[PDB]
Amino acid sequence: AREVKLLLLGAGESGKSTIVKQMKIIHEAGYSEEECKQYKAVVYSNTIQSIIAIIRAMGRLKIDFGDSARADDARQLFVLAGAAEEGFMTAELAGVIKRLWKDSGVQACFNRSREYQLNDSAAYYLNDLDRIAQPNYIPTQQDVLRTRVKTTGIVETHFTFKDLHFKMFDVGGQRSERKKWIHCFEGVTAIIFCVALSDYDLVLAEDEEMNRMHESMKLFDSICNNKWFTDTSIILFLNKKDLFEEKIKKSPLTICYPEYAGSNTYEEAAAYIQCQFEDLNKRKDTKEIYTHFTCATDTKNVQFVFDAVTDVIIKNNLKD
Amino acid sequence: DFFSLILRSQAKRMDEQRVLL
Ligand SMILES: Nc1nc2c(ncn2[C@@H]2O[C@H](COP(=O)(O)OP(=O)(O)O)[C@@H](O)[C@H]2O)c(=O)[nH]1
Repeated sequence: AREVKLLLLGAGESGKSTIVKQMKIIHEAGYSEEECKQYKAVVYSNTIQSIIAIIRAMGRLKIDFGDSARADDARQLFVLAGAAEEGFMTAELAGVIKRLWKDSGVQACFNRSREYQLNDSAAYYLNDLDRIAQPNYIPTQQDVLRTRVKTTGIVETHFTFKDLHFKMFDVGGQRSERKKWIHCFEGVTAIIFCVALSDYDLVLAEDEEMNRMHESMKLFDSICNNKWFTDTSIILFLNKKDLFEEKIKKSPLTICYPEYAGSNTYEEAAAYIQCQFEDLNKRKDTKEIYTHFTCATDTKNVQFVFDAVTDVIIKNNLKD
Repeated sequence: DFFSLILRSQAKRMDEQRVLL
């Protein structure tokens, strides 16, 4: 059997579900126009959810609206919140969102997203409001990629590429159906650990004993060094590099690593993080890590990175 | 514990900003 088992791991919001969808676009035949239609309701809901999250955050952070006229829209949003659930973004609704998203109070809060929890499909959807507001609208494949869906168990995708049968599991965060879950961790060719680089500047939340980056690290530390994984490739996806590059211009990496004596260039910071992770590997003679810098929402990039990952797998099983 | 740590970690998404299918 030329069969390859790939397990995706990493904190929530690290890009795992996206990598899965992306395999479908790249190596299966994508999403058919019918399937795209099915995500219409999802796109609408996420857009609604995203703006609500910003609005609610305004209260907590105590940020006043740019124009106090928008207060009505805030109240109106909650009334209309369900207006799209099976159908259409009525015009009224588009108006509310459009006007809120434009407001400077909202925006100042959107800038301060490190201070709360704003999903990374927010900007994407809200800036394309005009396009998705159309009654005739059919979600593009880039739109389907950007959808945020609750799953309640193991996510799987399979494809054939370069004469190899690929099985990929995003095991997710649900223990229910426990034997099949544990099995995802068994007979794995390669583990692909995802990291959201852009988490580096997130405020230490009231429910955490260390920042998100160190949480990710601790996780990687235990995966990498687990004796069950001795003969499993460890592949590291330092993801969300697009957002990381923008943030690092303004927020110092010392926010995340106080001891960091380097500089706030994308290049130098990214290299520092990679080292922070790779240094966690405690069996360096018997194991190397395969680091990749990705933007998971970018098909072309994933295609290239995954192609590379495959080539290593091929060159690997030529120990026969 | 190895499996716990993973479970708890990957569960921490933003579920008020996702949706059922
Ligand atoms: N800008 C940007 N957004 C991303 C990137 N990777 C993922 N996202 C978005 O970030 C969020 C988390 O992605 P997801 O795959 O659902 O993470 P998971 O929680 O590990 O499954 C989603 O809104 C994605 O569409 C990236 O590299 N750049």
